[PDB]
Amino acid sequence: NTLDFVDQASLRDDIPTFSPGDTVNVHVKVIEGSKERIQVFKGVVIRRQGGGISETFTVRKESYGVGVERTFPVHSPNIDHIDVLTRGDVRRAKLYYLRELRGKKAKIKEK
Amino acid sequence: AVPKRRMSRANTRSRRAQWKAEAPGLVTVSVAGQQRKVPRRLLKAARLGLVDLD
Amino acid sequence: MIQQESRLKVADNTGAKEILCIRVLGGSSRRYAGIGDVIVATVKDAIPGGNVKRGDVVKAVVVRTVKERRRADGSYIKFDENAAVIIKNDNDPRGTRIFGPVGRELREKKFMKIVSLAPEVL
Amino acid sequence: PKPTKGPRLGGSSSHQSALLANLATSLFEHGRIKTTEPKARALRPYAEKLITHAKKGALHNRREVMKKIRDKDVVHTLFAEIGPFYADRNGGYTRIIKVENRKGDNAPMAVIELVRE
Amino acid sequence: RKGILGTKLGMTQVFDENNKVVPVTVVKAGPNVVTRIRTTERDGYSAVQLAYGEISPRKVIKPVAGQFAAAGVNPRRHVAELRLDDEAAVAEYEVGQELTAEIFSDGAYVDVTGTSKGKGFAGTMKRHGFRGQGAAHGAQAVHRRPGSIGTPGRVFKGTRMSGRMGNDRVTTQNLKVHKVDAENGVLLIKGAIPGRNGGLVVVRSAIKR
RNA sequence: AUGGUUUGGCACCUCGAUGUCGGCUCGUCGCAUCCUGGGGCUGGAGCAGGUCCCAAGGGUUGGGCUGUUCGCCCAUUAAAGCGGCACGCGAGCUGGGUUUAGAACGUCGUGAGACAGUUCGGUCUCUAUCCGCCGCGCGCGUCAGAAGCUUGAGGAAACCUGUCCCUAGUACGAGAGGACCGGGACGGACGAACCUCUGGUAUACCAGUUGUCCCACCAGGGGCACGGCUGGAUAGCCACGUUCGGACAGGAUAACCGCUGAAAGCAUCUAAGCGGGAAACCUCUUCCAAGACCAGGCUUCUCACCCUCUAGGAGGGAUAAGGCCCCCCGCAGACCACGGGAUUGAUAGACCAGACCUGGAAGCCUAGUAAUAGGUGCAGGGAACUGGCACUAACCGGCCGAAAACUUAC
Repeated sequence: NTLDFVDQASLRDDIPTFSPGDTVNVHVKVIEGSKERIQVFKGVVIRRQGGGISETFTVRKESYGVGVERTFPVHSPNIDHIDVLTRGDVRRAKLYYLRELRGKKAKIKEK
Repeated sequence: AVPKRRMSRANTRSRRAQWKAEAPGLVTVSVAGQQRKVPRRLLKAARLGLVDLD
Repeated sequence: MIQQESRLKVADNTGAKEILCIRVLGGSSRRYAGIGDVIVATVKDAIPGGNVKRGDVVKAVVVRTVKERRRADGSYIKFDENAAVIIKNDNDPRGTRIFGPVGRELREKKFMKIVSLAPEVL
Repeated sequence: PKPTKGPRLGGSSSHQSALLANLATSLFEHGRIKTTEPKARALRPYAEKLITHAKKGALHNRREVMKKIRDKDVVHTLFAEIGPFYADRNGGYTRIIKVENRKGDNAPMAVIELVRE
Repeated sequence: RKGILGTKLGMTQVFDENNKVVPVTVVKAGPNVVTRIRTTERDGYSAVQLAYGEISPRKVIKPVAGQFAAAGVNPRRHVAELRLDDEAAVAEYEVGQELTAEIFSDGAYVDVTGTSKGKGFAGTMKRHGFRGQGAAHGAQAVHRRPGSIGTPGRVFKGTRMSGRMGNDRVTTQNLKVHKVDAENGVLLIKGAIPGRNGGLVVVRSAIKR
């Protein structure tokens, strides 16, 4: 993977092990009129598209009656820390079917 | 569309001269002793006795 | 991506339930309206006792889009519906209450009142 | 292996699959077959990977081969001598020899055979 | 105007100090050796010729080997010329001098020149962005053809019709160099530079910025 | 007075056939300029206009109604220009209107029938010879044969614009209002390159599953049903994605503002002269370009061997540098061409490993009456991407391919 020597310099360690299906809360730093605060996004990891540095994962949450999906680069410095709450039991690598399920049907088994 | 006019002999011959065949190149090979010409594409097969030589 | 003849739910309490996009303001022959864009819209569905009426030509701002929208830091935000909030010429909501989350793009577009009124800004 | 860049061999993908499986069956049954040069060119990697499955001969590999070969005598030979014969050779189980063009349609012919050195 | 010959490696992702993402194309600005000086008194124009790439000495034909020997350097695969403006500018190069990646600095604006990818025989829809005709409402076998060609009954020259597309030298202007890695002789150029991976490119200081 | 863009008039042109309106697709030209650019007087305080000169570089929206052009309207916009070219464009498309045969209404006619009145329905043929144009080769030429790198005469492409922030709430103005000049950021539309991201596609990828047949049977699989149907899906191609672009600067100018002054003792931007002055022009940016017959330049390599006629020239043969064919291929490609490799080899395939996609293989064991679940086990399977590896194929090989001299000057 020829570009690996370039890649490893910016690669970020301390990243927890997690898979599609787990429920995580992502600590995302934001800018609100030129000051810092951490906004926590708690939801279900529905996908993870491996790319090394370009690895991305998607967290889906239900908030005030509307579903929201957020995609973050795995090694983004804009994420100060990821914490995994529970481990989910799923049979797929990408949980796109959850976009059509609400409440009782949208629950995930626990490992 | 249909040809509006009959081609003259010069134009017909000039275009017709491009429809031709090229001569394949031949290399020498020794099969059963006697030398004979074979295309270089078939050299290994001739050395293995896989092409009929009349 | 919202364009002409597209329908949006209303995230306000103005009595309008659903609007149809007429124009995307912001330059001639502009095509799509993302989060934070102002559109000219007509009310298709309304609450029977509300202040607005069907067929009113109003100005609205898009606060949610189904198509994911890239951000500066390489992250993406995607919602489950296209929603708009009816505004007046001074960029303030005509309603008094905003429903559902909104995007961060309303900050750089100077929709401070909508941002403050929203339940949560993503 | 690498799928064909151009149009398929038999005139459709399913026909090409059947063609390749039959050609591999005949190749393992006889040891050498004569066919058009594109057919041998497409046949090489396919037969080579079937032989690779046969080399590490387990039940799992046997079933992997059977889901393509469909002929049980050929599978038995492949897992009884062809596999063990190539035990200590790493790739290049087949060779292609170009032969004289066909008469009916001037199709380039080629002969594909297993190495026995 | 500085310049160097390089090779396109691929594109990747980096983050600057404001945490924004920068899509960067990696260019192997490998070592170049100056082979010839073009002077106004001799050639009529001032330019410098650079050699790049590594090639086996048994692959170069005799004329090329003779030229490299006359220069005094071992042969390289690729040769190209950099056109300067005046003798005062070309006085700073001399034959056998080696140019490496650090002639550029971080944040500099560069001009990358390469050969575009080949697209083959392309229709007007793809070659020229022609809008098509209707796919229904009675349109008969005209879903992609140009249409009209438009007194003298003559198709004027320059007709934007179908033909071969791609494979042309292309210059992209005002690209920013995000980082100059001196250890590997690699330039990290923000943006997309022409050509396929492994192709030859020329990196020059921007003429505009 | 212009024009033949409007109805005309003539009947010169065609009845052994010149498609009739709009619309779509694609243009090209004019300037009588809609925006952007430079101006001037203002019945111009500033803002904003009015009107007028220069200016054709680019741009000039999406819908409702109607077959429509036209037109009215709805939202915008910097603006929603006017025209020529068979009122451009049917061997490019449409057939809604008009313009055959069917039928009805109103009106006319005793009637057959009729109506530059209405209404519903109603076959749009063709394998491109030549010119033209877009691309691609073969031959020959450029005074020996070749090979690298190039100059460029000459052409082609591109040229759009808004909002906001500082200057400045100042100049002006009773106030309201509202600046010039100059810097910065973010946009819309258009164009190009690219595939890191997002998203699309995926007919030799992985998994689930219905009906049926087969592999003797169970298990495990396979063929067919749009790839049977579904869930995903790396590479390539792509846009809905990413990145970049329109410049800056110089020269000569238009309208115009001027300087220095004659004829014409003053005056006069003028007849001598000299300056400023625009998106137009020439350069500048990008690309093609020596078939540029004035067929260019800088270099580097080979730089020699026969035979025949008759020794004048020619013809033939064999070679060098080099090239081509055959061969292995390519993200190069209709073919051809182009590019790379050819055993002194990593060019392709295989093999090993990784990356990635899928998602927990088979067998066995355990639990359950069974459906089924757990362990062995980030398992098994696998294409394109990357690195190793001569195991297989690039082969004991053919064809092309190098010099009359003379004149003058030095």
